Amino acid sequence: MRALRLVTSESVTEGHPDKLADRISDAILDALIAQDKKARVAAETLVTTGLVFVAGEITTEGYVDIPNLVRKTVREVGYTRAKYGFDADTCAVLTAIDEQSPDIAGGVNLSYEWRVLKSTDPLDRVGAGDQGLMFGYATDETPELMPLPITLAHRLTMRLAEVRKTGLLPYLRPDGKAQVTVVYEGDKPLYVKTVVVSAQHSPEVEQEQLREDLIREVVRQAIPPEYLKDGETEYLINPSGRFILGGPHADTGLTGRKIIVDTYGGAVPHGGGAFSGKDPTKVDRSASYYARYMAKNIVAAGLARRALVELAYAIGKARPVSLRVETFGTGVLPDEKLTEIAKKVFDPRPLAIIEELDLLRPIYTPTSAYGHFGRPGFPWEETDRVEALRREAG
Amino acid sequence: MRALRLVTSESVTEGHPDKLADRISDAILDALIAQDKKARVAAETLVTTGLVFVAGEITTEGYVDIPNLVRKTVREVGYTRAKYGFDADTCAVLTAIDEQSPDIAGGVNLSYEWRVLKSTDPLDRVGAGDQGLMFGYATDETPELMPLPITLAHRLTMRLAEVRKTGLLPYLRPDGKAQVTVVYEGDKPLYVKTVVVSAQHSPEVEQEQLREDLIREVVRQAIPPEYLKDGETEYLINPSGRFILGGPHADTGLTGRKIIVDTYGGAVPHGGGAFSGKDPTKVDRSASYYARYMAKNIVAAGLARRALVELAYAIGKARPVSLRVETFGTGVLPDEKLTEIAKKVFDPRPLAIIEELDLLRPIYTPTSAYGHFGRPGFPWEETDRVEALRREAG
Amino acid sequence: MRALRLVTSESVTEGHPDKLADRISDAILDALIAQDKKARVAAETLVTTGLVFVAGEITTEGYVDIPNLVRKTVREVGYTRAKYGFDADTCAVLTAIDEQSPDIAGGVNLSYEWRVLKSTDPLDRVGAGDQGLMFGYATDETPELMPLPITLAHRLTMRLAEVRKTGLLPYLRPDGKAQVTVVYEGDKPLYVKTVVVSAQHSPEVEQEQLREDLIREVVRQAIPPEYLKDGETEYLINPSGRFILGGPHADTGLTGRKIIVDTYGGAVPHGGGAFSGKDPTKVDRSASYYARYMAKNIVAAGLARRALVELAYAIGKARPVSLRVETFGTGVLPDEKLTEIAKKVFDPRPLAIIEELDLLRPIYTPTSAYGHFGRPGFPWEETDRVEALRREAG
Amino acid sequence: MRALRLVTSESVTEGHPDKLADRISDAILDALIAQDKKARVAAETLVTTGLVFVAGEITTEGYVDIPNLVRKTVREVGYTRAKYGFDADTCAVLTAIDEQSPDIAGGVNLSYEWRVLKSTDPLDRVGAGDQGLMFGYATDETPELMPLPITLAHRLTMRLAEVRKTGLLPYLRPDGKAQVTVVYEGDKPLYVKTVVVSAQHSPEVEQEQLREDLIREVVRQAIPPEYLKDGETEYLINPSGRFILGGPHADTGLTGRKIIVDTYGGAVPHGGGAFSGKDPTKVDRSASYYARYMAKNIVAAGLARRALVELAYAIGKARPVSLRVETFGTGVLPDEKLTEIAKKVFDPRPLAIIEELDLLRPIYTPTSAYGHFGRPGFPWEETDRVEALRREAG
Repeated sequence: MRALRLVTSESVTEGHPDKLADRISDAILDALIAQDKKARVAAETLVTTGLVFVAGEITTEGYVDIPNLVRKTVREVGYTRAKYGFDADTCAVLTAIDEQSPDIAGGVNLSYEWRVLKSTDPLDRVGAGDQGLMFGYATDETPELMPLPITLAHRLTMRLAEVRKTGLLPYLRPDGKAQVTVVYEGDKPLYVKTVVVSAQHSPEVEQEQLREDLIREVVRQAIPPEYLKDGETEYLINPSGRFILGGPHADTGLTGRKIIVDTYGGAVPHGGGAFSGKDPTKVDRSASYYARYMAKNIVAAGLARRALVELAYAIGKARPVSLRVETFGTGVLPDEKLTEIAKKVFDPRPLAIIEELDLLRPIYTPTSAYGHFGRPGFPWEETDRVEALRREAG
Repeated sequence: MRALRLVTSESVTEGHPDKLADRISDAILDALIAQDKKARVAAETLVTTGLVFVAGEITTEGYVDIPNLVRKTVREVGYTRAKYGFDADTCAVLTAIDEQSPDIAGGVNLSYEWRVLKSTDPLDRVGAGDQGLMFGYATDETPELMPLPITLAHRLTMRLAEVRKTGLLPYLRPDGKAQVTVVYEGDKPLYVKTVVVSAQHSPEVEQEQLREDLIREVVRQAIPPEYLKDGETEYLINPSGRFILGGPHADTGLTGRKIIVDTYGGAVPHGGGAFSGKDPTKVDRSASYYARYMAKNIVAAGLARRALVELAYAIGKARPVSLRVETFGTGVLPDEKLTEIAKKVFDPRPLAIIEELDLLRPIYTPTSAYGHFGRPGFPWEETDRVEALRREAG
Repeated sequence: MRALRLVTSESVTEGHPDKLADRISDAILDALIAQDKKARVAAETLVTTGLVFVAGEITTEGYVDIPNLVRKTVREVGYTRAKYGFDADTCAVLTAIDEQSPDIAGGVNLSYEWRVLKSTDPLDRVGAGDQGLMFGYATDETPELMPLPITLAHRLTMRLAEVRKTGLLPYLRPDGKAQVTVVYEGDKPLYVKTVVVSAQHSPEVEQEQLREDLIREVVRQAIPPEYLKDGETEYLINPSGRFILGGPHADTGLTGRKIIVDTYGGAVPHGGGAFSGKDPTKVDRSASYYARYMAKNIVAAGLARRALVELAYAIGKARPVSLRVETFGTGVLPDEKLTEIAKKVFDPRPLAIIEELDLLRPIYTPTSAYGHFGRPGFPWEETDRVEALRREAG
Repeated sequence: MRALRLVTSESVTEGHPDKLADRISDAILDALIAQDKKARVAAETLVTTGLVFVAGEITTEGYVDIPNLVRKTVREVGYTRAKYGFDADTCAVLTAIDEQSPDIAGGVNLSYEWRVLKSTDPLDRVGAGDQGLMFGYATDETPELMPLPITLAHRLTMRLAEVRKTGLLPYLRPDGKAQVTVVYEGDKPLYVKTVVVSAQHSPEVEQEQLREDLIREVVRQAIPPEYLKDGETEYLINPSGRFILGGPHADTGLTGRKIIVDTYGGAVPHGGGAFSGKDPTKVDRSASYYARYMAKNIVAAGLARRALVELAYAIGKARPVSLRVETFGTGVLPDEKLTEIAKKVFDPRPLAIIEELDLLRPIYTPTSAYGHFGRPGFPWEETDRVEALRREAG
């Protein structure tokens, strides 16, 4: 129980090509929802040398100027000069989007329980567009109720971005990676064994001002003091040689290729779905959000120390084929009872999720980097079902 | 031990736009490696209406005709007529690939333990190209030593492909999905609560002939009769209405958007890496394969009923930052002992992995669908270190 | 003069890939200016296997959904099934347009005579966007006041299109070409020495039924019996073997690669400008139309049998650097007097042209095939300046 | 014959996006012909912001790396920096080439006179791939036997390129235009009325140093002093305001959109065909070259002062449907006699042309700018048929 295990998780900055594609997809989604709140979006972004390629499907009654939005989006993460390896003013923007206003195409189609079963229930009205598997997780290791490794990695990359943006370390460029290996004595994290920060930078800086500055201004700020131990914690700063060129020129970036960074950083299983570029009617996003919501409410209410909520949807069906609650020996009550408690407290049907979390708003661009979970100001991070859960449990 | 839990997993056929992208990427990899086995590949495929768009990076002394290869590849999976929604003969094939002759670029750069630590060890020479987190899994629930739900799902989609290909059900078209919800009594699978198959077909056929044909020719054959139980198991065939148009026309397909389908179907955590389009020097692929190799060998050797092997790599480093073996109370020995045994039996450095499995061969197209694991004839599915493990165990 | 000359001219149908690109480009222009009358468009279309690629520059406060417009446009010229080699439903549509409101960008900046000379004349305010040389032609050999060879070619391809569209020859497909070689009495045509018609067709029909059908339903209708001479006029029908596959699949199509077909078919010099995809502020288009307008009016007023009008523009300048009129010995008056008469009757400044012909209307899609000149219902084909020219002449 | 007329012609520099597309196309053609001399090439290039798009069809089995070749080609023309808006290193290169080896597809198919007529003549064996109309021109106004205005225009843009490339005027950027209006006293050019140079430049230089530098180093070097008259010749330098922003970023460039600049600058009719990206079996190129060859030989032989040679081809036919020679009252013999003399001296069949001019060599890149005609060292500029013509004439 006191045994020692090494647990590793990682994050990338907003300037990473994969994350840049995610941000582009979600920026598109946000603009569309800003003009039309029932807009249906599946936007995929490919990012590569000299090029942004946006493809996918859109159903809306608004119009967004996509190329300008894309260039705007590329500018926000910092690719504004050619020397950085990518430049919003001079790169090509390619569009292959099937855009339909809902008069053409159709409205969202009828669920199985409406069409084959003949249900009059209005919350049954929207079925899952696709087959899906979703996992939500919460644990009291951290104040945000998140696993610590992904939390620390996210803080590292987030801070790495902010020291660049505020001008404190102006030699920094957008691309970046951070990795954290934490020592766990059973379920309790003790300290960080290894921190790795890879930061894109101008050749003006040399490795030792780079290392000292990143350790002092990024690592020690981003990682709580208790977990950093001098002489035992190993700090690796750009261990791969120098990192002058980064972003799209170096590598091809795609929407939905950072789904573990997006979620729990390898602490728990994942269902395979990607978040960005998808409107809330895609259960891949909304049901995962709802799963995080359920798990976080369950843990915050004191019914568990660790909770994993699994949702699964059959295509065309509003109601989940499976709902499960897992407490790895941490539950106040048996897991099955916790499961039924959850079934009565929560409503995992798509329309119900959308209404309960108020998902039809342009709120998704900030999720595009640094994780969808563990951050304040998101609907699925509000623990407002605590007392309902506590009363149902007793 | 007595309580009942629902476990859901799913698969897609080779005709799925995501999986089609995967197959294109791996076909490119196979073709390149056939002519040059020191070839370095990161090929990403976007698939959409009328278009295959291939981007990424390629180092070779070989030449592969990408459009001809793409069209051949689209043909194999069955998209040969416009009516199916995609057609190998008439679609556009776009290329944006940075192709490297090793004359330009360089050889792979020196690892951290070579450059910074001063290792003369040749197995230390190649470092992880990128930071990574990898999970390998095995369990004795099934003969393939894989979790049952993903196994059943894979068998469903695989066979759904084969009845189409043999002409047995000649109205079938390439796209398809299968989902399985299995009832678990704790650790033991009992029976399938729900089977869902969505199959693409010509509209000449209607759903009750479809239901009868798919239930008898796909479900009861692909799933062993013990897990099919009369009166309790529900069969859903095309619950989403009908499936006439499928593949790229309906949806955009991207490389590496089926990573859970590729692996364990949600039984265990995932590290986020995609397999297809990447040569074995990318640890995201080769180390995941190797982790599977270790776990499968450990379980097959009788040291555990279930084994999870975790590998993690720091960028530029040959040696893993974490290596862990977890048996969920199933180990013959304590997990630390099993870990030490694993470290003595296995060598998880990148060069060592490539050499131990001889991964530099054109063997990767068949991995593109129906799972990278649980299938015979792949180097990482060979349990040939069983007796070494048994000797180390005692 | 009694000596015999061979004069050849040719045309293509609306289904030719070059002409398809022209039509796509002009359709975009029409849709944009329909919404905004000062919208600035330079739209270039590339057409190839499975792909329509739209690039160029757009300046507007309107929105046009390019992919649906492209698909509708492709449907109109007849590419509706894969069998034809191109299909509106299944092809890829790519967009790489710099689209700007004048929100950034600007209205056209001030002309040279406004900025450097200080002209207060509002018709002087818009200068030529580019350096240019323009030719307009008219001749009384045909009723449309056009050179006969190009006229007969246009009539041929137009009729081939018409027998295809009405169902008279239902095996015909969109692509087609026609060539005419005429025997000349120095200057006036006697008869057609050779007619060549290449028509795309289903492989069900064969060449002697194709030959009879095309000669009787296309050639003899489109060419007046006066010019067809038994025993001397040679009919070549598909001399290249069968024409099953056509359009974008056989050949790559680009905007502005049929400029001689667009104009006079080689009777007179050309300045190099393309028409399609350009709004009327591009003098390459508007000044050429206007040149045709002047020449046609000059011939219709009886001042000449043949008239060639030369315009030349310096970049940034509203007023043409040269205006010249040529009657190849056919003028009632000396060529200089015709020139000064024209200078008094006509105003070839860009804004002046636009207002005089009312060019800011969605009138350009029908111009994309079968010639910009020689057809009724176009502003520049209106002979409403006849009486003014006649009074100036006397 | 004695009247005074203004004759205007124009040119663009190699950095003009249209001309850059031409150069890329021909660079592709040249590399292919270097590896395979029977290579069949139809390469079309689109050039725009952040993008070079190469499409078309190639039948060869040598191999050329298109992106590398494209970037080299963009570099030589001077686009090496982001501030120019376009850069060989950072732009995306897209390929949609219907590549083929002649094992698949076929060898060139049989000409009409082989397949339908039964000719054993080997020079009849290759027919025209498409219908075509070609014009060749020569006149003794200049030593090169070219019309003077386009000659001067070409010399201007060429010199504007060289003063930039060599560093003489280091503030210059690649894009540029030149126009010349020449005073003709009937047949004889007398002097240049107007020269307009529009040159792309950095904003550090302003208009009066630009004007003096271009007039002194470009205009006066490029135009012989005989045609320049101080006090009557007007020099306009960048009359359209500043020209800081240029190239592909300002305007979209396409292959074959400068065909009049390529040829005779508006002196004579044109057939509509484009040259660049096409191998010698395309009569659009080879027959135009051969027509220039014939005309130049006729003029150089003293048979005429000015000669216009028209060729026309029916699709699938080796032998021209029309051949015409016109001397505008300048012929020693009547134009007819000149025409048949031309028919016996020359052989305008495609294969004969290819052999007579030795066209199967990588010689086409230099033609991509500054005119295909009037330049030394080109096969079609060689006057080696003079004495044969003189003897046939007597």
